[PDB]
Amino acid sequence: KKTSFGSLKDEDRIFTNLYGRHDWRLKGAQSRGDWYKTKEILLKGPDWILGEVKTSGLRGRGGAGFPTGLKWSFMNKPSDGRPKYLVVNADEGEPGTCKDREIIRHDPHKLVEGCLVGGRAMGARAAYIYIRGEFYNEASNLQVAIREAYEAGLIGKNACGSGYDFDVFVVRGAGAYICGEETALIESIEGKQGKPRLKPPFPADVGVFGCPTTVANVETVAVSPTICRRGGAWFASFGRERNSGTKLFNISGHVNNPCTVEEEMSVPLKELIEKHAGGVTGGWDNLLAVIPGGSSTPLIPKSVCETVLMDFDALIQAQTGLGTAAVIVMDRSTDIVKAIARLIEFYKHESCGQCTPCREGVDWMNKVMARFVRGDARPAEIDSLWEISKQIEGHTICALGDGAAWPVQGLIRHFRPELEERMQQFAQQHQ
Amino acid sequence: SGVNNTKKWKMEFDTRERWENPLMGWASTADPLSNLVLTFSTKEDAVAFAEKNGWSYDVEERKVPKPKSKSYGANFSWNKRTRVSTK
Amino acid sequence: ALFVHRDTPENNPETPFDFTPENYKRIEAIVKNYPEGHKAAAVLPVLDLAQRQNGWLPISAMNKVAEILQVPPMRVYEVATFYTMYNRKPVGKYHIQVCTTTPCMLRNSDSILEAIQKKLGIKVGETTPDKLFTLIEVECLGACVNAPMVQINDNYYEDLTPKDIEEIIDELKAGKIPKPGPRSGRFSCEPAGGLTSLTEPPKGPGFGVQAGL
Ligand SMILES: Cc1cc2nc3c(=O)[nH]c(=O)nc-3n(C[C@H](O)[C@H](O)[C@H](O)COP(=O)(O)O)c2cc1C
Ligand code: SF4
Ligand code: FES
Repeated sequence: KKTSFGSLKDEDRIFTNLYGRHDWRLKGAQSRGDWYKTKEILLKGPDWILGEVKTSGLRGRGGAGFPTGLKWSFMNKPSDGRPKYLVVNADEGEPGTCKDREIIRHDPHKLVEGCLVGGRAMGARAAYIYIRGEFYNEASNLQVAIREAYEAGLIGKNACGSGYDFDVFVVRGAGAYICGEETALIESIEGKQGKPRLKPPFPADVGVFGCPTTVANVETVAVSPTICRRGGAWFASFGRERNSGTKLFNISGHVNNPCTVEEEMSVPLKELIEKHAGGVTGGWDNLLAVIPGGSSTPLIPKSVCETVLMDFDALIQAQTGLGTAAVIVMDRSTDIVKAIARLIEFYKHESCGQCTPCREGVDWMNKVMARFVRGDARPAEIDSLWEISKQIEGHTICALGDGAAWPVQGLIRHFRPELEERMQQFAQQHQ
Repeated sequence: SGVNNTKKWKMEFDTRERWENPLMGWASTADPLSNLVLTFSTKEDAVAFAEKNGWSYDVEERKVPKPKSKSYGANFSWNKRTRVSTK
Repeated sequence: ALFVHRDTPENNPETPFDFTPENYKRIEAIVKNYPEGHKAAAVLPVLDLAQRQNGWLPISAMNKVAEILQVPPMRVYEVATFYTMYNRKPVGKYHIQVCTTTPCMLRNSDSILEAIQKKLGIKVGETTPDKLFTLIEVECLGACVNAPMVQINDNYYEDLTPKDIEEIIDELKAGKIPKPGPRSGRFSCEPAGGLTSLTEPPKGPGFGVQAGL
C-alpha cells in the first residue's frame, strides 16, 4: 500500500481555482471540468450517488468528521408528504478556519453543483446555503454564480435536463459562531435565536421547517460532484484507510507564509508546515505548540508535532483531533497561557447561553484562565479547572461546550509547569 | 416540583377558633386537637383508626397526576400548532 | 452593551421608520424563499434589510418587521439582541471591526488596534466626534491566514500593518473607496513569494472521468 502521504499533484487537486487566479464565473468553472456530465450523474439515481460517496470514504469536513455516505443515506427513504431539504453549512466560524471562504468566492460553481448532486442523492427539493453574514462579498459571488446556473438550466426546473427540480437559496447569518452548529443553524434559518436543538429527533427526521434535513459542510458538498465523476475509488486512493481523500488546510499563526492549501490526508504535520507555509518562524526548533484542527481541538507540543500525521485517527491518538484542519502555529515567543486564555474568551462570547454547563461554566473557566495568565492563583486551582472542564464536557446540549473544555485540558495536559511557574512568580512578587 | 410529600395518607381535624391574646396579640386557641395530624400507609388504615376512636370523617380520594405524552420533537412541527416560537 | 430597551427621544416606538418602495419589493422576494406557513423565517434577512436602509435598528424598525411578518414583537427583539451584527445604537459611517481572536492575535493584531486608536483618537467601543468611524473588537472573521485583518462595513482588509491601516483611514476620511483584500504582495490566501501548488494548467472537461459516466 501507500505508506507515506503528501506531495499531492495538481492533476489530482479538486479545488483548482483555490487562489482565484482563474475566472470564477460559469465560463471558467466549465473549462475546469465543472458541470460536465451532471445529467448523467443525476440520472444514475440516488443509490448510485450515495454508493460513490460511501466508497470514496469521505468524512464530514465541518469538524465532527462523520462518514458522509452513511450520513447522507439517512434521507434515502420514501417521502411522508413533507418536503426534503439540504442545508449547506457555510458558517465557517471556527477560529483558524478559512477554507470554506475560498471555495465560496473562487469556486462557487463547485458548491452549486455539489448542492444539486447531493440534493438529488437525498431526494431534496432545494438547498439553503447558510453563509455567515460577515462574508457579504463572498455571498454576492455565490448569488451571481447561482444566477448563471439558473440561466443555463443547470438548476431550477428540469435541472441539467434530468427532469429534476432543484432550487438553491442563499440565506445569510447575522453574527454568531454557534450558528455553525447543525441544529442551531436550522433554528437560525427558521428565524429564531441560534440555539441548538436536543437530539433526538435527528435532522434527517425533523429538520428545517420541521422537515427531513441534512446539514453538510461546504467542503463536504463541494467535492461531491468530482467524486461522482472520477469515482469513489479514485478519492479513496488518497490518505490512510478510513482517512481518505484530499483535505483543505489553513496554516496560520507563526509561520513564514501563512496560506490555504490542498494537501493529501495523512500528510505529516511537519512536512505540511515546511512545504507550503515556509516553515515555523525562527526555524523549526523555535516551535512551541500547534493547534492542529481549529480552536476546539487541544494543542500539541513540539515533540508530538515532530511525527504526527494530519488525519482523523492520527490526531485522536495524540489526544486531539483533526477538526477543521486549521493549523495554528505558535513559536516559543508565544505566551501560551494568554493564547489559550483568548480562545476561552472567544467561547465565552459565542456561547448561546441556552444550557447551564456552558452558560455558567465557560464564563467561569474564562474568569479562572484570566487569573492564570497573571499567576494570580494557587497551584491547587489547576486541578480544580481540570475538574470544571470535565463537568462541562459531555453534559451540554451541543458540542460548543466540549470545544470550550478541550483547549483548557490541552493546556493543562502539556503546559502545567508553565502555569505553576507563573503562579510562583506572582506569589514571590507580592511576597 | 418534588412529590415526596404526597406519598402517605393524613388524618386531620376541623379548624376551630383562634383569637388574639389581649396582652401580646398572639394566636390563642382552646382546641386541643388543633395540631393533631396522623400518618397512614393506606386509606383503609386511616378509616379503621377513625372508626374505632369514634370520629366521624370524610375521605378524599387520592389524586394522581395524569400520565402525559411528552415529545421534544413536537416543538418543531412542520404543520402543527405545537411549533414553539422561542427556546 | 445592555440588553434592555429604555425609550429615549431618539429611539422610541414613535421614531419614524418605514421601508422604501424599493425595499418592499426586495422583502417580497425574501419571503418567497421559504415555505408558505413559515414566514417567520424571513426575520433575519428582513431585519438586516432595515439596518441596511437605516444604518441601525431603532425599536420602531423592529416593530415594523414584526408587523410585516406577523410575528410577535418579542420574537423580533430576541433575534435583534442575539446576533452581534445588528446595531441597536447608531454607529458611525464606517464600522471598523478588528479581529482579535488568537490566530490574529499571534500576528500582532494588537498593533493594528493601536494604530486605529492612535490615529482616530478614540477607544475601542467609541465613535469619533464627526460620527465617521466606530471601532470595536470582534471574534474570528474567517480570514485567519490573512491576519491581521479588519472588516469595515462589508469589506475585508487583510495582511495589515500599522501603516496600511492608517492609509485606509486616510482614504475613508477623504471620501475615497479603498479596495478590499490583502495589502501585502499576494491577492488572497496563496503562500507569499510564489505558489506551492496549482501551478500547472487546470485540466479540462472530462479529465479522469470514470468509465460508464
Ligand atoms: C460551536 C460549533 C460550531 C460549528 N461551526 C461549523 C461551521 O462553521 N461549519 C461547519 O461546516 N460545521 C460547523 N460545526 C459542525 C456542525 O455542527 C456539523 O457537525 C457539520 O456542519 C456537519 O457537516 P459535515 O458532516 O459535512 O462535516 C460546528 C459545530 C459546533 C458545535
Ligand atoms: S453548549 Fe453552549 S452553545 Fe451549546 S447549547 Fe449549551 S449554552 Fe448553547
Ligand atoms: S482569528 Fe482573526 S480572522 Fe480568524
